[PDB]
Amino acid sequence: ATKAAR
Amino acid sequence: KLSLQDVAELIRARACQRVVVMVGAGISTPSGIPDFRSPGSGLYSNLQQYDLPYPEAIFELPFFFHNPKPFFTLAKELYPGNYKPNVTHYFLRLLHDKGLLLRLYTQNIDGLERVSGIPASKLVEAHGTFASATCTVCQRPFPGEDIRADVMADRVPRCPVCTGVVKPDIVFFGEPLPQRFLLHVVDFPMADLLLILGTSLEVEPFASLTEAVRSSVPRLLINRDLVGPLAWHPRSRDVAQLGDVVHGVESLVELLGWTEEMRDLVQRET
Ligand SMILES: [Zn+2]
Repeated sequence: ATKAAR
Repeated sequence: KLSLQDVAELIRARACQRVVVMVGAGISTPSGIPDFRSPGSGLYSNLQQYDLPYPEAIFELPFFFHNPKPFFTLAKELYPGNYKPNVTHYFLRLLHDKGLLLRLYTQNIDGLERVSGIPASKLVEAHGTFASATCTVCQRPFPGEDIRADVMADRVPRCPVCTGVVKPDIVFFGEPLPQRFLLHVVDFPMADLLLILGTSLEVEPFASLTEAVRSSVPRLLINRDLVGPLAWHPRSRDVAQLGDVVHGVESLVELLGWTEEMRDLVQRET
């Protein structure tokens, strides 16, 4: 649900 | 199976009428705005030689709590009107003017979609906005213009109640996206064509929207490279137009027969 980088 | 010409004919014949669009920093580097995950010798090179350890730290909360000044230098730089939209934006504007644009989902915070004339109701600015701000200490909200004078004056805006640093409602890593993002629940099943322009698809949860359209829906990627779920889990009706994003958009414009409209639109706007 939160902004993240792979 | 499908080509770029196929997609163009689907639009020309009104077989695709409800276009949803996903964009990232790749559509705004031709306007001179460097990509914070692929920077050059401009804004991010200078901040990294002053006090920024790496570019993604501008959008990380622990670093912000430690030194908010790099972020606010970027906020100052992104003041609307400092950069102008390029052909990619005006193509999206044209999609809207011709009644084809269901929604445009953007990961960018440069406001160039709005500057190009796309109405706010067609936009989902999924990574937040400078239009409002929140105190990082007490969580009081503030209109975005209440801190602009400070930012433009190279001052860190602080809360009038508790004096904590007031942060624009830009979505940092580790933060939820705005509730307007949940328009995708209805927008994406309703799209009959998905366009993906200038993005790495390496930032979630935005990237996973490429899987939210129906299997029947063509997914047209206009990007330097095949990326994300489009590369690992291709669908039968995917189309990739690989190379410079501007040249790819211009090729689609020509195949649509919109060259003259585009030229009219640009001169009237620029
Ligand atoms: Zn406060």
